[PDB]
Amino acid sequence: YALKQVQTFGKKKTAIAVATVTKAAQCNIKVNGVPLQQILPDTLRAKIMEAITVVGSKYYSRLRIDVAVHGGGQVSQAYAARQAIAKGLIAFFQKYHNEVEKAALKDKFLAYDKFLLIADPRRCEPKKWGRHSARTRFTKSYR
Amino acid sequence: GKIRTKTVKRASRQVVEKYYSKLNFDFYQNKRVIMDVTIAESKKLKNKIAGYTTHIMKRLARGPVRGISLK
Amino acid sequence: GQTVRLTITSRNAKAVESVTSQLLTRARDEKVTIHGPVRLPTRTLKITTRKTPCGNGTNTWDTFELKIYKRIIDLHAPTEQVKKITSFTMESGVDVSITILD
Amino acid sequence: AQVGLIIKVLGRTGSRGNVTQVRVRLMAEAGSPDYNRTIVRNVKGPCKENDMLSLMETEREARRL
Amino acid sequence: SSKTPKLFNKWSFEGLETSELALRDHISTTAAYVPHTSGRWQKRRFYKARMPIVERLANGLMFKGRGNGRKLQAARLLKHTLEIIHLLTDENPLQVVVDAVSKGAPREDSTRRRQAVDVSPMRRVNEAIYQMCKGAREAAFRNLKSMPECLADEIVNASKGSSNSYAIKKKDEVERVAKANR
Amino acid sequence: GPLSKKRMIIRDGVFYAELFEFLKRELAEEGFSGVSYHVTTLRTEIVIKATKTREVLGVNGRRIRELTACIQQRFNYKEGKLQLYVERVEVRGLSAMAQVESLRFKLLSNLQVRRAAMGIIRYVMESGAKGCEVTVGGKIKGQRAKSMTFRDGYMIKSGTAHKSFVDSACRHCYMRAGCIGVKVKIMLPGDSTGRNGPSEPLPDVITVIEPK
Amino acid sequence: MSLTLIPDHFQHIVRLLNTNVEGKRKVPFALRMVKGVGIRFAYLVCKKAGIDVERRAGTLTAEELEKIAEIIADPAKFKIPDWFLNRQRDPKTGKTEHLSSSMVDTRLRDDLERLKKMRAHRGVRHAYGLRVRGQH
Amino acid sequence: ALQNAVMFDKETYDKLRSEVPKYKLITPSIISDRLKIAVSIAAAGLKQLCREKLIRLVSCSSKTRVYTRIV
Amino acid sequence: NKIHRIGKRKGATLKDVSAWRWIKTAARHFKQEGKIFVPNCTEIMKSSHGRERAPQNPDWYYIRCAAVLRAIYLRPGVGYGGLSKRFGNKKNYGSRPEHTVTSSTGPLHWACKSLTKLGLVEPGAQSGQRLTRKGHKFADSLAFQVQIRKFG
RNA sequence: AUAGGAUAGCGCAUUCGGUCGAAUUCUUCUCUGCGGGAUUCCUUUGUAUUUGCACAAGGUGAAAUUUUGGGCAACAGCAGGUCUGUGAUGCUCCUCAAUGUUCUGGGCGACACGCGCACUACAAUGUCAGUGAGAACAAGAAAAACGACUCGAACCUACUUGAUCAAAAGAGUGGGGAAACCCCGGAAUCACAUAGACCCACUUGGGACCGAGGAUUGCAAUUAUUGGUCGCGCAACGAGGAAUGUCUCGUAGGCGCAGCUCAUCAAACUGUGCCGAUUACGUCCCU
Ligand SMILES: [K+]
Ligand SMILES: [K+]
Ligand SMILES: [Mg+2]
Ligand SMILES: [Mg+2]
Ligand SMILES: [Mg+2]
Ligand SMILES: [Mg+2]
Ligand SMILES: [Mg+2]
Ligand SMILES: [Mg+2]
Ligand SMILES: [Mg+2]
Ligand SMILES: [Mg+2]
Ligand SMILES: [Mg+2]
Ligand code: NA
Ligand code: NA
Repeated sequence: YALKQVQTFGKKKTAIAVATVTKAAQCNIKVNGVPLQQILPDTLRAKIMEAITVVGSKYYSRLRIDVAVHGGGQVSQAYAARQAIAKGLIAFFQKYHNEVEKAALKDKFLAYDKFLLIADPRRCEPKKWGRHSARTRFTKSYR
Repeated sequence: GKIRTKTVKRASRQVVEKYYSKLNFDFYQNKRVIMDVTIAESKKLKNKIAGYTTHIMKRLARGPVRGISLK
Repeated sequence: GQTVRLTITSRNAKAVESVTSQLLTRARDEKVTIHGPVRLPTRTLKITTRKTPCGNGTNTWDTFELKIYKRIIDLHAPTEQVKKITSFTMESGVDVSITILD
Repeated sequence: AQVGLIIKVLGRTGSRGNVTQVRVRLMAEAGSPDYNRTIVRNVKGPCKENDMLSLMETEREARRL
Repeated sequence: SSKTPKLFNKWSFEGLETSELALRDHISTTAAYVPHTSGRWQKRRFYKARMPIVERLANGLMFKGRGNGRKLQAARLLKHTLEIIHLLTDENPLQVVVDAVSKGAPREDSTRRRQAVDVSPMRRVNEAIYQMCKGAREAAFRNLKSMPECLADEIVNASKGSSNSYAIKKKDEVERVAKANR
Repeated sequence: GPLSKKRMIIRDGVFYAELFEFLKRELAEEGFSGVSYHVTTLRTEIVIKATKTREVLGVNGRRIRELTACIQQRFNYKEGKLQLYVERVEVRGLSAMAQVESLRFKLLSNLQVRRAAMGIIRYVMESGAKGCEVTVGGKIKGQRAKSMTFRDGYMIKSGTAHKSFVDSACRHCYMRAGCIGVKVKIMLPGDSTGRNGPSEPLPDVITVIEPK
Repeated sequence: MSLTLIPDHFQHIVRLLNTNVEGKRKVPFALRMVKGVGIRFAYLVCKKAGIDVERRAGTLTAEELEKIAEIIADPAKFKIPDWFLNRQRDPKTGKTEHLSSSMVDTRLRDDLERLKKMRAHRGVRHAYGLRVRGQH
Repeated sequence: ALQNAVMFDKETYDKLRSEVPKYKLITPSIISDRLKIAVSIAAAGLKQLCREKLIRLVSCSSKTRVYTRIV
Repeated sequence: NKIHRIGKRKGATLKDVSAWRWIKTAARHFKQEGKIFVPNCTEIMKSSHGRERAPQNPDWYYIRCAAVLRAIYLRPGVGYGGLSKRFGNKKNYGSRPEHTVTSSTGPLHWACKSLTKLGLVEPGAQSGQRLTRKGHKFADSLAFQVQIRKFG
């Protein structure tokens, strides 16, 4: 019938995760083509699972979500992926549901963790000359 | 610290004197008004002037202000 | 159908934008099909060197940067028409290259 | 281990400023001899108003300096 | 369908309260699934007191050069430690950890001669985590016991007030010295 | 192949830097004030800015054709592929390169440093500059070297805006005792025309438009 | 980790190629205690002898020790390639061989004496107790 | 210092079969320090007991194994 | 149950199961069938010169063949150099700092040749290696068997 | 499952960047020239308050105080450094068996030792062996010369062979002037319920020293140029006295990668991204 598709994104450091949310026959969420229960380590699996458990799986009833994450490392990608999933649910309800249930979902997401919907603005601080890093100066000797 | 420099304060006083009728207590409308009656290569200064201009407007409602004539 | 690509390259941002806008306006005057202009990624040539001529003092460095701005405009027009569009005075430091896409 | 509530922070005493001086209201039961008794104490570590302390000895009072 | 988070999907945060009245506002019992949160907890002065207590334990497990920045590793060590704590005590590991934190730091300290001062609740939580992690790290250095075993034994002994705990032994010595500096 | 764009830009910059150095040394006594080149398919057109355009050209353009021969032979330009033009600077007193050459010429003629430096400042400030700052250093009086600066009007030193509003140039003077350095800075008057002045308002100047 | 009861013939030290080999270790890491045999060579020796590397030394019988010594003495006989041996081309004899036990020390002393007799630079550096590679 | 055997004998293996069960907490390090055996042959054997379901596996990992007695 | 299909899901494909579990099941299948060609050099060579010791697993070549088979499934057109970046490690240089070194392309060349002999992979048109139709069927069928917990 | 836990799904089931398919539709992600956006803006039964200038918490918000990090940075100076950057330069020295210039060979690297910086470690928050998932800054080839007749080759890299048997190699076939090839840039810190080996020992820690083989760069490798292989490991080192360096958030620390020097060679520097804390958010005790 109608497609009923929504595309969102989430960011964490240099990682960019793009989630495509589609009405389908059954719920099916994959990150880079990998099912949720096949994501390792279990610590990062639980972090991505937070986008579903804090609102309940009832709102992901018939949603097929495909998340493509590029850039960053394993932890940064996991945070970008969970944010993309959470924003994908909110944008789907924004487009195909009324405001009361969308606001309820958004309030629950923000109550649990701010960065489920709002990207973390932190980035690597540039290195400066005369320093080994952003702030670590060269060792000074006197005698 | 957020001390307004004399350049910001002087421009704010000039704006208030010349365009008192066009200003109110809202920063955003005052910022829009100032961007039309001011030439300045810095948007940071114009934002600061708008902030101090609406501050002077609040003070003027609460009695007189030194440095403002409104003759 | 012949597709011709115009590549505008310079290290001055204002000059490359002025040339691109002039080419775009002239191309629309001859009502030819336009694809773009595409703002390709700008490359920064970076050279970092010591400030002192000798080796004395705190090891301070100068980071010199050169930015290159490139634009591509694809035209569906004959070579005679694309020559007419190109036929105008460009700013100094702007390189415009004409190539026929395969 | 009497529990006391910090009602105000007087200032950062000491040469290095690590120790801070606060006014502590004892959190005693109603009708207790220590009910609403306030003393001045020196506190190590980050402390804020409305924090709670575990006083080992309530007789000692910190110098006002 | 949303349910309360359980740490590693096994341990419940329901009814998790510290016995100490002074430390009630500085030990966080907020429910979480794993001790991993990319939060900016050091932005404000007392913001880290709202960080979940288990995550603060994990942050204390990545200390030396070989340990710095290994937070998934610390989470794995905590996952094993909580299982060992549960077996040792037949109790909720979260409650045992909270009890250990509530007793791992001295209530009174001596500072610069030296004179006795009281310790703020924030420092008490900070020192208890720091001392327990330090004691476990030194106990497991050149020992057959694994790190989860040493950390579990430290936390169990601290939760009971036992003198076998490194943190309690440090606490008793500091409070004794502070008493003599009154 | 065909060199990459990075290599082409580097090559064009190196060509300009060498061209500027050659003309700076060749036209030192003609008030050389700058050079710009425009490249087409037909030819490369180079425009030289100088104060004394008559001496840059010569009789029937003998000097300008000699300079063309120099550039053509060094850079292997073909016949008819290179052209030189000479244009005068509208205001000489607003050009730091022209004034620093004038100061060097006056110093080489045994003129006192105070006299020559103040003469430059008076000429520059008469030209409409917001400010002028010339400095002369090295063996001015005797064996010991000292630096003396002469300034008038406005001058901005910090930020990045002084790269646009301030025109600078430094030359070496070869005297009997040794080497003397002369540096001239001119605070260009912000003029709505871009020839002499950045045409932008000063970065920290705020103007309130008078109501109708 | 074998879950095997300790044999009645278990030896805490096994003598192999005039070397006291610790029987507490796994076979490949007990063979590396023989001079001339490393971790890589010992794994090859155990492979050619049919002994799995999960056994503990000291459980090796006399027959297994003899087979190990035969392989170490003449690795090329048991199809170990030449590129895997110590002396691929002896500078005096010209034959590819593998040195083990006291032969490593003896051949090293002969190499130093040979370089010293020529008065070559590397030999003279050895004579003065100095680093012979680049170093400083 | 410590002398941990790298192979079981009759006595240690029998103690492994009988007394290592009915331990509230079971770990190869704990068994190694009680039976005076190497941790490698303690981690093995504990696996054998778990295979025969004389003990239960509580927390499993690539490096860390935690067991407990069967109720 | 543990192996019951989740609602409307039926069958299985690669990337739907544990990568290691699929690789070990494929390696067991390769060893059990016995038709795969194993070079004699695998008994003495190391996987890469960046490694310090021998691969320490008697069936390491079968595991490597399964791993490269899965890698070719994921990225069609890969070559020996592309596979070398996958199986590289960090080399210990002693007192010098460590650096990343790609794996030796010898074993990767052997592994692809063994798979080509089995008919699972073929030289992709315009460079690289690719999975045959038989190879794709083999990977998916084994993925389903892993999900059913059949193994070998 | 060899013993197999926990972890979402319960009108249309998923997958295939070689399926080296074909067409419509688009900009969510990417690229970017000019803009917008944040300023003490709003609030306070706060502080301080004649006022004013302001401050502190909390809102709003991507961002809440010089947003964050840099660049620039006055006037006076220093007998600071550079005559080893220049066809910058005064005086002076040498100037035809030369202090000019070139060529050959040595040296700048020498080692009882002292000192500053860095790298690697002392191990089980580990070492090996395997497998998984996975970045960002960046670099890449040549002439008024050589061959053909404007083009080719130099530089980088992919694929394949070498390969019916080690690495490192060696060879072909393409591609790339660099958002086009490399490249879907498979970095390793990391992860693994891998049912893997080791088990507290100078030990499978450490990898310094040294021996033989072979390859490569170069006109030339001896004083090992640099990789690769097998040996040596029995060389100390089991956490380091007095003293002392740097650092407040994507920071310290840890981890690599690129550029740069470069025919060959990084424990250096200049950048880049990845994993990511403890503590304080105070004072004038020391400097
Ligand atoms: K001064
Ligand atoms: K070696
Ligand atoms: Mg200024
Ligand atoms: Mg400034
Ligand atoms: Mg790998
Ligand atoms: Mg190491
Ligand atoms: Mg090393
Ligand atoms: Mg390192
Ligand atoms: Mg030297
Ligand atoms: Mg080692
Ligand atoms: Mg250097
Ligand atoms: Na340990
Ligand atoms: Na001189």
